[PDB]
Amino acid sequence: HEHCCSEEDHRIVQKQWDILWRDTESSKIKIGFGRLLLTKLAKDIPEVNDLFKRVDIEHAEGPKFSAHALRILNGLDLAINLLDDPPALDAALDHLAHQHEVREGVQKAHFKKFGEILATGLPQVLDDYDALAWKSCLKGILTKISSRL
Amino acid sequence: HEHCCSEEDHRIVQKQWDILWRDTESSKIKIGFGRLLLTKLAKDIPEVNDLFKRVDIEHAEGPKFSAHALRILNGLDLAINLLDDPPALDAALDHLAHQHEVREGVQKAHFKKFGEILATGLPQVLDDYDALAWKSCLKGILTKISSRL
Amino acid sequence: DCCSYEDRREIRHIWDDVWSSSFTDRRVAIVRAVFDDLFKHYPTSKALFERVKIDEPESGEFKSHLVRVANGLKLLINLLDDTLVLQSHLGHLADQHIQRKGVTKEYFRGIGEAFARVLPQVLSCFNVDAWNRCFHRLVARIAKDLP
Amino acid sequence: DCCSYEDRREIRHIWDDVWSSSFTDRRVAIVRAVFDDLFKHYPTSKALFERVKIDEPESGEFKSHLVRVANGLKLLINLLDDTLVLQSHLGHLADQHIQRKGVTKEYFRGIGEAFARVLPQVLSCFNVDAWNRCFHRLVARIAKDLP
Amino acid sequence: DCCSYEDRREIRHIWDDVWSSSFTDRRVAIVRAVFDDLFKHYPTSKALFERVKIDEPESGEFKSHLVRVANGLKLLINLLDDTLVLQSHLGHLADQHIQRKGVTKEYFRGIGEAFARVLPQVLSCFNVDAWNRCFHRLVARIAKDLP
Amino acid sequence: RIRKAGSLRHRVEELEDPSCDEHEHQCGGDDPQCISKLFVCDGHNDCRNGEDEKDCTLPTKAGDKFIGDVCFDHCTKRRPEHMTLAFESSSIAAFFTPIADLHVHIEIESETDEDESEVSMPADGEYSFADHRLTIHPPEEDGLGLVGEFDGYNFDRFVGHIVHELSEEVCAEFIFHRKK
Amino acid sequence: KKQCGVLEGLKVKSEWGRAYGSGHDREAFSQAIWRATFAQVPESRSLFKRVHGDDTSHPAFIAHADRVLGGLDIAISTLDQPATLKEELDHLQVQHEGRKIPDNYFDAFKTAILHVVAAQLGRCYDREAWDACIDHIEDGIKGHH
Amino acid sequence: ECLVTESLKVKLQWASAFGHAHERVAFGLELWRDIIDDHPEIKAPFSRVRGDNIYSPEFGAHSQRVLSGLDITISMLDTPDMLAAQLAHLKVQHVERNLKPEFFDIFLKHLLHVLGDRLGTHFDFGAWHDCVDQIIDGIK
Amino acid sequence: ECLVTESLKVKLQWASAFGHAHERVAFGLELWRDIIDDHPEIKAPFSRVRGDNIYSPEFGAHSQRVLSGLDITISMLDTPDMLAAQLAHLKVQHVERNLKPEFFDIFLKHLLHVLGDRLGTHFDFGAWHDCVDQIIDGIK
Amino acid sequence: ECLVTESLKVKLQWASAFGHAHERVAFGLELWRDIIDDHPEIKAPFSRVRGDNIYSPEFGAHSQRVLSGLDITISMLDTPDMLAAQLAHLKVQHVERNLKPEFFDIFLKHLLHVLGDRLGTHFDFGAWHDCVDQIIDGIK
Amino acid sequence: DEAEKIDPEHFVSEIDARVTKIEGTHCEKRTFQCGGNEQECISDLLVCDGHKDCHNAHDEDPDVCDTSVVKAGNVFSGTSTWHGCLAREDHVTRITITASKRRKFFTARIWLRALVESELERHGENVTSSFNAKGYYNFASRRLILLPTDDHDDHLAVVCSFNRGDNERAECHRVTEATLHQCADLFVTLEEHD
Amino acid sequence: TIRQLKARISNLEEHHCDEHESECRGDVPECIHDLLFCDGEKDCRDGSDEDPETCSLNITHVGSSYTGLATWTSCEDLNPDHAIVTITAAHRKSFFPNRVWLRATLSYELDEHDHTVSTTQLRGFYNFGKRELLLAPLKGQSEGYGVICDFNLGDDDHADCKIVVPSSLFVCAHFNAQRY
Repeated sequence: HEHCCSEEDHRIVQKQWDILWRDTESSKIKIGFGRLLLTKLAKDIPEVNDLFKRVDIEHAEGPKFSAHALRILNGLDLAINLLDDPPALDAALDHLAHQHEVREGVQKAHFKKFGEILATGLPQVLDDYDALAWKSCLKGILTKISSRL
Repeated sequence: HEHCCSEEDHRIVQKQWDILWRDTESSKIKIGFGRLLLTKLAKDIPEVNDLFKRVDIEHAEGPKFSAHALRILNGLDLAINLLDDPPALDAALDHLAHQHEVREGVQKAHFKKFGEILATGLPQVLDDYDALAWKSCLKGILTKISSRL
Repeated sequence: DCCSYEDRREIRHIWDDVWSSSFTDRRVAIVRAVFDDLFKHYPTSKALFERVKIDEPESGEFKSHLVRVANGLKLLINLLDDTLVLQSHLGHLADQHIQRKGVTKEYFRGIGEAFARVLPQVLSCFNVDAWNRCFHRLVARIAKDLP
Repeated sequence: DCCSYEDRREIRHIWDDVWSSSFTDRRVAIVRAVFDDLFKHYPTSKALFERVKIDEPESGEFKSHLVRVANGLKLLINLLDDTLVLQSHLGHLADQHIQRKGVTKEYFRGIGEAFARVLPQVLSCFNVDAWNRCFHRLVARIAKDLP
Repeated sequence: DCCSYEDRREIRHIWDDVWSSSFTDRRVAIVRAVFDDLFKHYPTSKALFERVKIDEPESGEFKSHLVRVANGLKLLINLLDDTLVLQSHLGHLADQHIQRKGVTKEYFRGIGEAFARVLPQVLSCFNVDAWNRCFHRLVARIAKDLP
Repeated sequence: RIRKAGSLRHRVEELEDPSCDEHEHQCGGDDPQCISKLFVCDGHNDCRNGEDEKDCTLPTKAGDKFIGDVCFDHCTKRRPEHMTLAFESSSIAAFFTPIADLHVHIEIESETDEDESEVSMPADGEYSFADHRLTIHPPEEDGLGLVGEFDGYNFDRFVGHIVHELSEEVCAEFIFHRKK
Repeated sequence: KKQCGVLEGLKVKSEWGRAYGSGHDREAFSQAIWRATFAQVPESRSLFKRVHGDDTSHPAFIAHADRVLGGLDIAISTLDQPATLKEELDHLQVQHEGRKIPDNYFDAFKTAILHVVAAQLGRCYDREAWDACIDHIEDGIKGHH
Repeated sequence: ECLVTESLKVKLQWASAFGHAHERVAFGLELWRDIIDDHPEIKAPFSRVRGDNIYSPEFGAHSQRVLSGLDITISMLDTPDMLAAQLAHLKVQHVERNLKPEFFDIFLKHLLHVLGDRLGTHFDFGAWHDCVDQIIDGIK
Repeated sequence: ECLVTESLKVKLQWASAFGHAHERVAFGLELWRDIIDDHPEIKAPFSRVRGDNIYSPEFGAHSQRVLSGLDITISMLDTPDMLAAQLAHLKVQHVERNLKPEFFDIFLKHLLHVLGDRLGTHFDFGAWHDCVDQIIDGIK
Repeated sequence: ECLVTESLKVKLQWASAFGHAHERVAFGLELWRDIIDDHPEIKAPFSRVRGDNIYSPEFGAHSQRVLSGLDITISMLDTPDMLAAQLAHLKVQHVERNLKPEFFDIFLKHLLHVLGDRLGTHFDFGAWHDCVDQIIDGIK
Repeated sequence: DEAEKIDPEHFVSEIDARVTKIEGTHCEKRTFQCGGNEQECISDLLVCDGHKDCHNAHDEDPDVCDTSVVKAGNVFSGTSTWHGCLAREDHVTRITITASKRRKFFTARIWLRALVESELERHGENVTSSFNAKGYYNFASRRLILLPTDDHDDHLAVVCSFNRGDNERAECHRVTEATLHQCADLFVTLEEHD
Repeated sequence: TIRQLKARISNLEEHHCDEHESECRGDVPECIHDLLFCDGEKDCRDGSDEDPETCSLNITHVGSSYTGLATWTSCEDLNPDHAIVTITAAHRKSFFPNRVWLRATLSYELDEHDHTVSTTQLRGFYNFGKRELLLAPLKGQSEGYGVICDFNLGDDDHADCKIVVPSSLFVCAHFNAQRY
């Protein structure tokens, strides 16, 4: 209810997250942004580089990774776009939990960090950003995704 | 006759006189303003000081007078607020005439002066002032109040 | 006397019908026609304008004058919504006539009659009374100073 | 936890009822009434304000203080819509209290209780909870710096 | 003859679909695809752009060129509502091509055909005729000095 | 009496910022509910009410001829007095109620300066269920198309706007009457 | 009940500002109040026989009404600051002393005011507060301390 | 002198720009403010008409009187016989007093700047410069 | 000092002009921008609050803090005991640091320029100049 | 250099600010006016394109041509291979001819001032300064 | 039997009201518009004296004053679509008037208590959230305001307006007191008593 | 009853025409200039005119009276009083589909008290296109007052009258009227 992620709250997030996909070259953006986001993660926590090894994170611009950049960044999209349908969003995220559960090496502390990074990044590409609303929602998402251990 | 003192005329006065009571501390204003108005009267015509002696005009800030400051200033309010109901306003003013008739010492020349003072004062507190409209109305009021003397 | 805001509005419109032409031709003929009525009634005043060459009607030295008079009136009317300023320029307009030796309080009451006889002929729907009322208030203050 | 946008709106209004008038008078009496409740409960803190002369309630050297406190709070609330700036000034507000030797993390939790007891008396329709929530978020960040 | 206003509006819109985002990527591929059709038909012209290194398609020295061309067209279209200015820059645009030794009146009629074959493929709802009409008026004047 | 009253209801349904969307369809009625125009007539029921399935009759028949009287033609050079609209064929997909596809011949009797010209341009088009709005995709390369929105039964009379299909700019209005 | 003192005053003083209003709202506000008063104690109409109390809509009375609220204004507006209030109350005290004025009517008139004010302010209005202050003001006029 | 069209153009644009009633005082004010901020040396001769406080009624009056005269000259322009006369008349009211000639060059600079805002891109700078100039020199 | 009316007038106009919430930040920003463009020498002491980038939150915060104090002073002024105290309090926060005296004369120039835009022709320049001035001197 | 974000930010804001059709001419005009009033020395080289009357079509055309190029550079900007090329191309169109160095520093000053108005407080001064600067030097 | 179901005289009335609903106020708010004869504005409280506000009087005529239609004790149901201040999915609300005091007469104002229920799903089966409310009905306002009593839930206040143009039907919104925002839209209809 | 609804409703949306053009009554929208009525003959193609709703008796009919409560911006110190503009005579001939050119009287109470009442005679016409009744003082009064009443609810009965000053046509007072 109050605790979790308000209608207005996400209605906001959703609106602000859309400022991004106004131009058809979403790929170039999603990639570049997701690329940077993951990079800046491996920067602060290297034990990550080995996890993303499978997707050739070594080559940031390498298609292998660029594709990945999308998948993840695009997953975040899914999460955000289902914010207005808790049961669905729930299911959608639970599924993401399982996709991370079987990937050993990935620990909670990783998400906590990725969250802080994401929160410092968004406001750099979006002129209109409501830190409070976002933090509220991103938390709920990141948590439910890593919930499965 | 009619045309002088018009619906539009007073509709204006009324509107402009309201710019004053926007904030709840009307007392502080009405007092200060009325205080000044009466003071500046005694300044130009001293035989007045003796009339307002009864209300301790000697102590401008003295409650005795401050109260008075209100009563008068507040009476002017009544006058203005009844401008849109001639019969009522009439009665309301006639009554004021009698309240001044039994106060010997008060002569017409006093009002004429008070009028000039009031006309020079209002425009100092009201950014939007229509001298023509006001003079027209203030005249009708001041006159009817002193006519009986 | 006082006048009424509605009346001002009435005039602020009535004028827009006489003024209205952009430039000089019209306003000239009207202001002229006004004076011609002033002179036909108070011939004396005529002499007062030798400075502008009234003996040469089409002079231009005089036409320009007529315009200045017209425009001076225009300026007044177009000030009726800004009271305080009107009240000042109205004074300034007096002083400009007090220093003009030979200008009586009468000549003014005379030019007032003038308009009241001319205007009703140059345009229809002229509220002679409304005009008269506000014109008097204007004249009184102009004239009054001189005495 | 966090602050909802609705709650912010609630406060952005609740405040407009305490602040409202241009006058010091009101805000003063309120902020004062708040401190009087802080001192009646955590009397130790009283001493901290000898610099502003609390021993002279009507001093003016002190009244002005009260106002600064009030206004400092006002500034906070009136920043709730600009997060990023609030987050910074909120820090700056901490530093101004960390360098004030003698200010405990407790005294803050104490002034918080103060408002929650005062405000509900100076105005009706006070969402004590909503206030409490966002006030804590504000205090937490202020205080924390100190220890 | 002069171009119909409706048609201009048609184009002022049709263009907004090809120009599109502020991105180079898109506009590039289109303007390129346009030239490739000019060269496949009037191969002679190819040589004219050695200055910008057409031998290096992905050069960038060339890509930038393509863009300038694109933008130059954009500037034209986005001027169709300010006639007088268009008429001037349209001239200036001619002079920039007259001093370019080797540019025929033909090559232009050729690039005109180019768009009319490309555009209808990059976007739907293309009023080929309307485009053709106003594009010719633009080209004619650009040549126009030159020959 | 029914239609006459229902007709009145419509006039009202038109007033106001509308319950449903332009796109969306208002089920009714006692309790509102908004569903997509695409959305009815799925064959699943949207409506408690059951609107998506009770409106027994398809507005769109077949074979009908409609005569349009011009009244505002920026659009053509000749401006014609009239404009006949003959419906050749009409078929609904077995799965889709919502949209019925049409094939129409737009006939025209103009007088040219020189001679007299006659025309019978053929064009495809559909009729949407809820909208009662038939869109006749432009016969022409030019992409002048017709868009008539019904009252529907009442009246088979429909205002026909000629527009630039892409723009949806209106530039010609004709009142079309069903020829019996 | 609520204590009287500073705050409850500020509240009433403020709310009164909104309820009183001006122009016609006023000419009515008063109208409504008196109608409510007389409806409660028709007996009291006899006191305002001098100012056409028989017809609440007669200019004479309209004036009277608008004139009465006037004082009430001064009262409330001054009221919370003691210095001034003191004066207004004292002033009233005089206009009343010499007469005896039974507490039954004042009661009704208060009720009237309260009901109308409540009708005028809609939602933001503290009853106890007004009751307390209108009382303090009335006491100052009956001067049965 | 100026071209018969180059005048009508100004006579016309002046209309839209200047305006009526209050719209004018606003114009006058905006004008003089920009002028005085650029060259505070002017607050000097405007001492009689409270030039220190341009928002004052005293100055406001003045402001208007000025623009009015400008109106005359402009509507004067169109017909040469009246303009030539009017201009000559203005020159006299000035020559006597001493002024600095450059002040007018300043006044003009702004009058154009302002009309620029009011009229937009349609503003026929050429016409005005050529035309209002002819009114300034005459006075000076 | 002020007059009693000359204050209320400012106290009142300040209300409309300054505004509430965001409307303020906008004001502050507009103000400081005009100030810094006129005298870039100021970007110096504002080094602590990123004065190079006035759009930054760091400076934005500052901007607000400033205006707020100005609000206080303006509110203060009517009641003398509080003003005299408040002013004295401000003098201290300034005396210690070295500053340019003329900076304030600048600040004032713009604060009026801005309020001028916000308030329009109603803006009582007189009242403000006479009144805000008194606030600057005490500080300085 | 610049940052990839610091570009996208400008690329984006340029969009809203510049605008489309007439909205642009208005921008260009407003820009050049402010520039020429500040440094009339520029009316010199703009002699070919009637720089005396910026409202003229001749100049108007120019104005646009300019902004357009600025659009290109900005649009080039993000992707290095195109920018490096575009910039080099601009350098040539300039080197040949005399221009002052400082003129561009001026142009930039205003371009930012104007975008400031258009975009408001959101205007990312930092991003622009860092980014448009790079465009000026190269051509320069 | 079929004939009793379609009253024409009823249907026509639906259209009248339906249309009258389309046909703003000239008057100022919380003012009362008189009848055909003149055209005047009257302040609300004053106009519903309970005694005739005006000469004519608009009020006095029996058609408006008529208690019965107005009278509470009705149950109103309908769907409450949320902006989602509340966590929970859309659903139905059921406002039912518990009690209603006035004077004996007493037209203007009707004080009343009522029961507000919703039928929403928790984890597990269908539940029903009921809270008790107190409030009033404003004859003139054509408004029914229901605030929560002292409940720990303190579920937010409902507000309904008349002019549907049916009497039966009303347009409601859930709102907070303090905020006095609109959290949700709710269109109710009186359920048949039988 | 239904008839009265369709009416009340119909009287109240725009019409295409810019001023002093009116549409032909019938099926076609088409707009013709107000003036051309009458040829005597059908100006219109449609001949919508010839239809009774245009040539009607009642419409033209003289001695229709409209009243409402006049609330004077200007004059009336007192409490807004009853205004009554009633038609005293209006020219027909025989054929004449069209608008009368007419004479009426404007009466408004001095007071309730006084029990007196001003009655000025007027002259003027009725604009078909405008739906507007325009009357002015007949003469010779030199101050007489006049009145403008707009039809266009679409209704008959109801009009938006405003007492003006026959000079400038400036609104002295306004009163929403009904018939009687």
